[PDB]
Amino acid sequence: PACKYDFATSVLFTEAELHTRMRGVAQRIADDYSNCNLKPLENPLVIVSVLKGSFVFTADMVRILGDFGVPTRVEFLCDIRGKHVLVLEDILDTALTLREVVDSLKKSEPASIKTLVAIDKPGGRKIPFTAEYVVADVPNVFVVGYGLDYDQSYREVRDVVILKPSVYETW
Amino acid sequence: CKYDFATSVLFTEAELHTRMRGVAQRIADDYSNCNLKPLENPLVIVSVLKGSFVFTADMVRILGDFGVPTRVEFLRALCDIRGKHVLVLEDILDTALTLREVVDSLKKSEPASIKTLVAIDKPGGRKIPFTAEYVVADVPNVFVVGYGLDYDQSYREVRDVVILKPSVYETWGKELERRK
Ligand SMILES: Nc1nc2c(ncn2[C@H]2C[C@@H](COCCP(=O)(O)O)N(C(=O)CCP(=O)(O)O)C2)c(=O)[nH]1
Ligand SMILES: Nc1nc2c(ncn2[C@H]2C[C@@H](COCCP(=O)(O)O)N(C(=O)CCP(=O)(O)O)C2)c(=O)[nH]1
Ligand SMILES: [Mg+2]
Ligand SMILES: [Mg+2]
Repeated sequence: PACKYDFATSVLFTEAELHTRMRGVAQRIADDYSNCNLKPLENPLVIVSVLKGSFVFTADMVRILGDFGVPTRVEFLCDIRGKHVLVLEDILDTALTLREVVDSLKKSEPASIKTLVAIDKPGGRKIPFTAEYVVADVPNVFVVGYGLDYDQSYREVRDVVILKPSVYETW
Repeated sequence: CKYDFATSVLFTEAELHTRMRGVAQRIADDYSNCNLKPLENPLVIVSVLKGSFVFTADMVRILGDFGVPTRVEFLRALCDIRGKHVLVLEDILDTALTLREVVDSLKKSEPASIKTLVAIDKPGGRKIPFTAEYVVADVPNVFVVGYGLDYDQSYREVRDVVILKPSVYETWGKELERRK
C-alpha cells in the first residue's frame, strides 16, 4: 500500500507543494509585470486557459495571483489588443498546442504574451518550446491529478500522482 | 473591509468550503447506492457558465474527499450521458433561464438521473420556477463578485464572495459609455 491512493504507485507533488511552487511563480509574475500597472477593469492580466483539465490549475492560480496583487480576467480555449496575455496550461508535453495558441494570439496584437504551465514534461517535445513559467517538472511517467486525467477520470485528485500501470492496461 | 472595491465580505472562502463539505456529505449519501467509481461509472459533472470554473475546481476535489469520483464537462461561451448520473454545477442561479434549458436538454439524452448544485442561489431573481437540489448559499438581491463571479470580467479571482461598491460599477458603467 504505502501510497495513499490505491490507484497510484506514488505521489509526485502534493497540493501544498504545488501551491508553494505557485506562490514562488506568482511573486515572479508580480515583479515581472509591476511596470505594467495592472488594474481590475482598466487593465487586468488576460489569463488564457488552454485544455479542458486546466480549470483546476487556473482556478488556484488566479486566486494566488490575486493574493500577490496581480488582477486578472479569464478566457477558456477576442478583445486583447494592447493587453498583457498569460497563457495557462496544466501540462506542456509536445508543445504543439501551446505553439499554435501563442501564434494565433499574436495575430490579435496583445501588448505581450507569456506562458505558464503547471507540469512541464520536457521529454515530450516534438518542437522546441520553453514556457516562461513552470510550476513543476515531471519525468517520463504517466501522471494524473490536479486537473490531469486518465480517460476523463482522476482530474479531481488533489495531488499529482503516478498512475499505476495496472489501471490503464486493464482499461 | 480589506477589499477597496467592496462594501464588505459576505462569504469567506472558508465559509464557502465549509458549506461545500456539508453539501458533499449529502451527495455522497444520496448517491451511495449508485456504485460510483472512476472510469467505470463516475458522476458526470456538467459545469455551466464561465465563472463556474472556481466552484467546479473546488467542488470536484471536495467530492473526491468524500468518495464521490467525477468526470467533468463544460458549457460556457453532449457526450455519453445516457444511463449516467449527471450533476449540473453553476456558480450562480438567478433567473433560472439557463439551468432550465440545460437540464431539459440533458434530459433528452435520458441520463439515469440529473440534479443541480449551485454555489449562489438568488431566489428573488427567478423568471421561471426552479429549485436546485443542492445550494451552497442563498443570497438576497445584492450584487456580489468573487469566487468565480465577475463584474465586467474582473474580480473572479477574489477568494471571498463580496458585495461590490456601487461606486465601482456606476463609475465603470459611465466609463464604458465614454468609449461607445
Ligand atoms: N493526464 C496526463 N496526460 C499526458 C501525460 N503525458 C502526456 N500527456 C498527454 C495527453 C494529452 C492530452 O492531455 C490533456 C490533459 P488536460 O490538459 O485536459 O488535463 N496531452 C496534451 O495534449 C498536452 C498539450 P501539448 O504540449 O502536448 O500540445 C498531454 C501525463 O503524464 N498525464
Ligand atoms: N457577478 C454577479 N452576477 C449576478 C448577480 N445577480 C445576478 N447576476 C446575474 C448576472 C448574470 C451573468 O452572470 C454570469 C456570472 P458567471 O456565471 O460567469 O460567474 N447571471 C446569470 O446569467 C445567471 C444564470 P440565470 O439563472 O439568470 O439563467 C447572474 C450578482 O450578485 N453578481
Ligand atoms: Mg484535456
Ligand atoms: Mg459567465
